[PDB]
Formats: sequence, structure tokens, C-alpha cells
Amino acid sequence: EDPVTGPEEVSGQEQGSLTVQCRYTSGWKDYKKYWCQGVPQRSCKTLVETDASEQLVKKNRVSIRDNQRDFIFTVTMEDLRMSDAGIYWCGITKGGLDPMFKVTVNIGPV
Repeated sequence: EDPVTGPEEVSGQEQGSLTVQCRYTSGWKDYKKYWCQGVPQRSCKTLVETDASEQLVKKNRVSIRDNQRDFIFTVTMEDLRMSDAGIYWCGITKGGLDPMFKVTVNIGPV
């Protein structure tokens, strides 16, 4: 299958939170995983990235935890703002073109 896959879209509410599950194939177990934002795709802004271990990492309001048993890294976006809406990417860091999957984030008020 595809190196990395996730939901096509995910929704959340202001001040609430949302979680994204980025599924990857076994071979990418020991690669750093990341959550990227914006376009162009290959110029996206990295919001958080792991160190290739299962240790949870957090930067600002985003968290990332890689489960190397089920091969899925979970991204959590908290204290959601309407401005958080947009295009994001599940990604796996490697020399060259990284495996990436586009995830559209929708945010609703109140």
C-alpha cells in the first residue's frame, strides 16, 4: 500500500480539539513522523515532528505520538481556532521526496 495514509478530512470546533491518525507501512517504523501545514505541498510548514521513537512530542498546540506496533502516528490539535482550518499533511521524513498524505482540516465556530 501507500507509504502513509490518513483521513481525507477531519473536523473540529473552536476551543475544542481533533485527532488525526496517520497510517503507514511497517518498513517506515524507524523514520521520524511529522504533521505539516500549507501549500505548496513540498514547502509546507512543519508543525511537529518525532525523533523516530514512540516518545510523544508537542509544539505549541499540536502533539504527535507514533505507535510503532500498529504503525500509526497520532496527531492531536488542541485549542482549535477558525484559522486552523486548511490543508495539512501526514508525513514521513527521509532523504528525498517524503511520503505524504493530504488531510483537509475543517473548523466550526462556537
